[PDB]
Amino acid sequence: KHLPEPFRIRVIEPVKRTTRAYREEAIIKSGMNPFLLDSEDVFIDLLTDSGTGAVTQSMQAAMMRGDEAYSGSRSYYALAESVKNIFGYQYTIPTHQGRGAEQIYIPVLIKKREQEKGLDRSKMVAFSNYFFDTTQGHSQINGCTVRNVYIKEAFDTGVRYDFKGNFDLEGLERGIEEVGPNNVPYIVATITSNSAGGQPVSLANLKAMYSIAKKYDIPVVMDSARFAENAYFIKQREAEYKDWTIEQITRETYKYADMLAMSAKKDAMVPMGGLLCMKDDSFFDVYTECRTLCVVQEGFPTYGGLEGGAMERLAVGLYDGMNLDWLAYRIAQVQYLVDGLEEIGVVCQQAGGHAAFVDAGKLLPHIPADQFPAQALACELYKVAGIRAVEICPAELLRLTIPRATYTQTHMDFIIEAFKHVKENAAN
Amino acid sequence: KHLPEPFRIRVIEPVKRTTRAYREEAIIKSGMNPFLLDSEDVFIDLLTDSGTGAVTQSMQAAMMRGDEAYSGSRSYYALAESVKNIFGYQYTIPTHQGRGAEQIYIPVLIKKREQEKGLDRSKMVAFSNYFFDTTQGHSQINGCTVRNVYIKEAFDTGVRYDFKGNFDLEGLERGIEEVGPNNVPYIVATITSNSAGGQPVSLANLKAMYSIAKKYDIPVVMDSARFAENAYFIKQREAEYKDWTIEQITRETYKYADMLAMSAKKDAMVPMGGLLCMKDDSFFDVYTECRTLCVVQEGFPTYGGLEGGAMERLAVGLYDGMNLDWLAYRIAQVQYLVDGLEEIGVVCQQAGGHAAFVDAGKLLPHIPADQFPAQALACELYKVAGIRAVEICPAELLRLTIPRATYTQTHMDFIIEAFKHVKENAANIKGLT
Amino acid sequence: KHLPEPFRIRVIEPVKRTTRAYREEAIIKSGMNPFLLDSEDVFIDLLTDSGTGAVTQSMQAAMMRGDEAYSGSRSYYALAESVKNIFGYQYTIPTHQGRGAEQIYIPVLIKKREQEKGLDRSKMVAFSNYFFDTTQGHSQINGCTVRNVYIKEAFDTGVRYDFKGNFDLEGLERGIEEVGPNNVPYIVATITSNSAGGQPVSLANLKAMYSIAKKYDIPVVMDSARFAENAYFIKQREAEYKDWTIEQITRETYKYADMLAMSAKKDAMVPMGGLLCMKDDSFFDVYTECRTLCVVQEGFPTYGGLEGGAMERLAVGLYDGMNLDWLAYRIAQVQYLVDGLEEIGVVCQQAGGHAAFVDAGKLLPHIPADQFPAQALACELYKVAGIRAVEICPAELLRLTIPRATYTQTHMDFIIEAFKHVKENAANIKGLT
Amino acid sequence: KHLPEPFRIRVIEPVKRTTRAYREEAIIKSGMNPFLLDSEDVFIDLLTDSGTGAVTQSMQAAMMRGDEAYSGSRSYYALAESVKNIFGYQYTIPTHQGRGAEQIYIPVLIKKREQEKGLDRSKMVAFSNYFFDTTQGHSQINGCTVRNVYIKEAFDTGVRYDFKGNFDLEGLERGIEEVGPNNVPYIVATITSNSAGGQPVSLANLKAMYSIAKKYDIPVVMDSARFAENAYFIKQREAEYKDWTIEQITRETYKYADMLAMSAKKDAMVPMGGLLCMKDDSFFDVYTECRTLCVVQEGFPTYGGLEGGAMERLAVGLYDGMNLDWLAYRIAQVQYLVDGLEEIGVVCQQAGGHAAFVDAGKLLPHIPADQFPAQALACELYKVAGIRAVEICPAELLRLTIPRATYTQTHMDFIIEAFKHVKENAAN
Repeated sequence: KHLPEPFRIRVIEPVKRTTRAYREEAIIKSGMNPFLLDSEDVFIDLLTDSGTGAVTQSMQAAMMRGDEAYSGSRSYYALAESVKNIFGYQYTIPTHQGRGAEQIYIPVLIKKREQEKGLDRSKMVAFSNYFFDTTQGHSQINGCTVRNVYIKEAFDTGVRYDFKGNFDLEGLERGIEEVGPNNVPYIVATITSNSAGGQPVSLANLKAMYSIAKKYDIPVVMDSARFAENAYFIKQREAEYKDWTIEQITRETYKYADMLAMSAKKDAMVPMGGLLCMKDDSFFDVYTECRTLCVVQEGFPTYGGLEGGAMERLAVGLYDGMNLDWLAYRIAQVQYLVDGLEEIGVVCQQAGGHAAFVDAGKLLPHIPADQFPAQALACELYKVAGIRAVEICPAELLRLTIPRATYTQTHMDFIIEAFKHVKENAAN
Repeated sequence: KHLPEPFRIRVIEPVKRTTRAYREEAIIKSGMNPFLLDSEDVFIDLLTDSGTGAVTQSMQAAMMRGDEAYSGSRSYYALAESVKNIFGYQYTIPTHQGRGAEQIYIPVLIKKREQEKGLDRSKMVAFSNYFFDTTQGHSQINGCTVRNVYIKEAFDTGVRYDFKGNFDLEGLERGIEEVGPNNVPYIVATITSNSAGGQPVSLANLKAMYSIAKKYDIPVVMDSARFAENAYFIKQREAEYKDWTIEQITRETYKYADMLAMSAKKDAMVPMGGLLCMKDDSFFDVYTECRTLCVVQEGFPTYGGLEGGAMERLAVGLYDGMNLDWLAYRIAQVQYLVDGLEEIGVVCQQAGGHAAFVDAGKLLPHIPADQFPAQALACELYKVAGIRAVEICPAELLRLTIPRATYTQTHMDFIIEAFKHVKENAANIKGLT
Repeated sequence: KHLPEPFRIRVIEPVKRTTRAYREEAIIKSGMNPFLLDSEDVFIDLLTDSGTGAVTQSMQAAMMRGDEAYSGSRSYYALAESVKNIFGYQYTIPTHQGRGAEQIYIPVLIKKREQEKGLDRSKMVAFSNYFFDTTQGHSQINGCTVRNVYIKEAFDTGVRYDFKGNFDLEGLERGIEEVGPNNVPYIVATITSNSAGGQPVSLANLKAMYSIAKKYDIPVVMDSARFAENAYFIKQREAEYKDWTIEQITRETYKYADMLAMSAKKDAMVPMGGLLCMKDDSFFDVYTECRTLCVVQEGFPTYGGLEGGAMERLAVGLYDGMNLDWLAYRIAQVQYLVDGLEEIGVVCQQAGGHAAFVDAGKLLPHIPADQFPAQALACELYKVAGIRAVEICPAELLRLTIPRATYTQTHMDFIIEAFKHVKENAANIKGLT
Repeated sequence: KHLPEPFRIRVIEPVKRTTRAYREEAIIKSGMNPFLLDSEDVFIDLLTDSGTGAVTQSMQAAMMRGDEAYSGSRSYYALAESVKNIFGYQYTIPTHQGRGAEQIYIPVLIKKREQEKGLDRSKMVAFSNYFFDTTQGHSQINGCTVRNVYIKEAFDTGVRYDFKGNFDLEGLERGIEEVGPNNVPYIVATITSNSAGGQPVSLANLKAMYSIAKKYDIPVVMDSARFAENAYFIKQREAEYKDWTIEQITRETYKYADMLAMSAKKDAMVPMGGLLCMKDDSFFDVYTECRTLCVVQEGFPTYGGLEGGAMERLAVGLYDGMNLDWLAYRIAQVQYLVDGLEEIGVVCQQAGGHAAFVDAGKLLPHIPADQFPAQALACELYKVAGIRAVEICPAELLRLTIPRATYTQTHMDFIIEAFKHVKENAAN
């Protein structure tokens, strides 16, 4: 059951269709890699949910009230105030997006422990329930090795579990020790756990993760692109919070980190925006230090690469993103897609918040090892219906990512029928 | 089969849900007349497709570039130019909406036949394939009787037919002769035919109509609210035009009127806007005359009650409304609604462009006819799913009118499921007195 | 002294320049009537402050959140609520603009006194401190004579006076008695007094007027286009109110009418919008009656010809229009214009809220009166600087009406410099016949 | 003479005023540094013209037509096409702003010459007519020393000259040699020369600069924040181009660089945006390489940190920014401010494109050496009128920077009267 949209549609961007002849030539042209296809050659564009979604009327309003002031803008304060009421975090630095909160927090947090505890850079390891590609990429650019301490269940697309994104507690505790605490610059808590497919992390797990971090005085950065979807799964699956509001769960949730880095272009539903925030005074020093570096990289920490409107809009998106009907609707669409695909013998991970991971390796096991299974299917899937999706042994899963409030159930049915044509011609 | 939207969604307005308890109070409080329910209390609002539907990004962008000049705005010129390229019509008066062009043309065209052909005001009768409520209303306010000359097939929710909107040609020809051609102030060609349930009028019919009117020198006005939908139907059903484009079909169509009066709030997709345009120099007089009256009623005829951005927006709206993928999708969503309802045994009219019309008389057969049954169905549909629909003897059909690019196949299902529950319960359903 | 704008500028519309040669052709081609010049050909457009002026960011943002529901929109409710908090008025009908509330209230209030007090339609006369063109026009279309009861000072561009807008109180009292109180359908309290050049009407005057009307049970309608400007003048000039806020002055003011009809296109700063509101339950009847007529003329009385975003926008417009820094700046820019012109020897009326009125009769003294001299001045001002101004015997004053937050002290200077060149050349200036 | 605005005003952001009492407490609070004052405490905000200006109706329209597509957006192409027609440059990479085109071009250009010609990083020097603070800052972060080869006239606020931003040709030629060509990773041509006050660079100078760069095969990056104002001065002051249109002059101008880096938040009048573009195939390799690094830092090179709308808007701002009446108006306002200030004995640099540099050192020569002359005056200037301006021996000039189409002549007169009060109480 696809829930009815708890909204009226208001502004649409028209899309043209393409001949089968035409997409063949597009797919060679951007040579066997959907990633480099032209937007206009794509009907249903599932490359990513990042910044590709609808906004609300209020968000659109918000864009028209920007204070474009270089230092100390009222729009900066409007944004910082949303962060205060939602996460209860006293310190806000806007950034243009995630890719860029990371470029700041990471060198600061390494320098910090370096000064205060003799972190040895050649020996430093950071931890996460699972590092996102950018978070990882940037950790390594700063010379920091990373380890994922996820739970045995997480990538096993064959079995179901309520919070597959959780931290392996034994593993994190032992990692920290084998490495030494002085050389762990930070732990990142990814909610939802993006890389296992948007698999959520429960409150009980976050609390216990934070007890360990506390015991060794390791900063905890909450990677919050999909903070709202995570809350919804907690409301839906964790017995103790069944009656909590999403806001209430967010506030409890964020007690178990020291700071947050967020690409706003996901759950907070903005075409553009990011946040790097600190909870309290204990981190004022880090906040000061991240301000300096934000200057160099984004621009003055009162806009941090955002125009006025963007800050006004984000200040509103953080609310609209947490709407209960909204989440229930968004999450069920994904769930409906996945259900739809399981029902025709296309094996998928457990449905997460924002995307449907098809185990491409299983759909075409005759298409061999080192011939990139998903890529091949993704190419075919584009060839048949004008559907763009990408994939980037753990698991090679093709990744149907759903922009928020963008496509309808008819589109979901459309992805389904296409897959049925692919599967039913997969002997190639 | 519901076609997939040919559009990414871009802006959404959130809607909150209500509880049966609350809706029981709302409908009492808004005296058993869905019409007077508040927006907030309504989940799916099927009251009207007038001004209730999505705009495209280009339209929204157009609202940002209005020339607010009080006389001779470029935006007015932008609007006039679309009318020329689309309908081939030389003369243009923006008005705030349909209700408002009608207020102008009606008195002017009655005055004209008074002076020119000696019209008897107290004998006068205007003709149409079927007059819309506001067109009737206004015709009547200026003292003019109205007569609908539809074909027997039109309101018959039993048989199907390619163009139920057509003018009953003999009937029109006869009425004109029976009444006196001098006392016929005008003919209104309503396209699509609203009241029949959005049924099309074919080109061939419009040619034959126009000929009758030319034979008597009767101005013909094209009521143009749903011109795009009509063209689409002409292209789907009229053999002669299968390979034409919606634009070319629209150009060809307007050869068979003398002027157009348009609620731009329907097919042109705008929250506000209307038009009053004349075709060529033969009607320069009426145009001048209509300008004078517009000043009085709407404002200087170079904005006619519209802000700059609205003229800009309509200038774009006229184009996007004609999009082939767009119309095919729109018309198809409505068809899907009708098919879903017929399939659960709810007898509808033949699916038109914009709305499913439900024979409330049939779904609820024991409800005495004089206890307005469609009203009762309406109230019931609200109590059950928070869907607003309204009815206002050819019939009393409850009218499910779909706003454009607003609701999804999921909402359609919802509306169907609700009717399935309403049908399952007809025996406890409440007449209304 | 021109105060500095209390605002950063945010969006600009570029304007191209023209050459004397080109303007010589434009004004011929648009038959020596600046009125019919195209927007594009005009550098400074001083035709009207109606709908031609800047909006604030909040207003523009408001346009993005319209509830396009056809009945009971939240935006309608947002609008009604501002009217309650601002004017203290319980009943609200959006209309597309002033022209459009007038069309409603006039017939309703004539019908009322016909039935209730036995009004003679062919004897009836409406009164005002001074009736605006469209108010006159409409009053007259429904068969009602109009009489202006201004004080001798009003049009006298010689002496100054704090409130030239005032009702000639004896005159009103007498006219009512002279005509029969039964045949007085209504009194219109126009604030500020447009035709006098935007001159204020004081609270004390409005109290004394309202008393006369209460003595005869005559509905009083507040013509409210420039209510904000009036309040500002009351605060600057009326001793009693120096320490009041514009809002409190507005609340106090509206105690002395029964209903308001407003072109929101002026002080409320919106490109489009109007209002028709009644004060309390004593006028519930008229309100109901006005609703019915609005359906017919503007549309269902819950949008009354306005899109959702317009209701949202006006809901905000009413507030921002009352800003103290805003008004002081606005009123001061006009004053600066007047002072610049008097200083180069161009005799103006006393500076009102929105416009400088230039005594074209005096600047050009040998131009025979019957060769419309203000027109000729207008045409001349266009030939010389590409400034559009218009005139439409108490006078023939050319009317330089300044759109809000649109032009700068630099444009004011420009307008002055042009008049300095026009005065320098009066002997070769062309009468017009 | 202040030219009349060649525009009607359309949307205004209201501003409140403040008591003298109140600004005293604001100025201590953000302790003796206007830079950190709250936007709402500022009436006339001249901290910078960067992203603080009006937009046109068409730009605002443009924001409503974004294609928010992650890869290959039609808005990306719309933007790249403006760059093509205006500068004639085949390669476009959007970036969120200037600060960030620099973070890319610089390491790429150093690596390039390092591979191809044995640049020695410990010996590398880059050149410019004058390096902007960010361009410099980022050159140094990558270990690159910088030298300015400006002409003797440039900072001498006492004398006037038609193109004070020009490259010292002898100096650049000799620098290159003393350093060795293999260790000059790039030359940056700043138009206008921001740091000498917006002093323009003539076409003849750019042509001859480029002949030298050619002779030694050194990449030339045109730092183009104020490309349009520069064109206008060329049209106004260089005999040979009196009759050229601004577009025509821009096209000629850009023949004398290999690539461009631009903060769009200045002449192109966008609240947000940047460009890193390459002229032709000879630089395709650099373009490819800058794409990669843009991924890491801004996001995919098809948006590069910009939302759809931003790209649409920039694609339009690059035109609207070059409008002839617009420039003549903007430049004369500055000129009018400056004139106004010279006329009351406040000594200023020659008026540039975008800002008025007051020689603070001269206005208060009793306020000593190491007590930051401008800071002190800027504090006072804020204390008196609610005017924010900042200053960051060469020259210590307080820097009144005018946002585009934001303030009116009455505001200019207002800055003037304030300065008259400051000057006339400067014995403190």
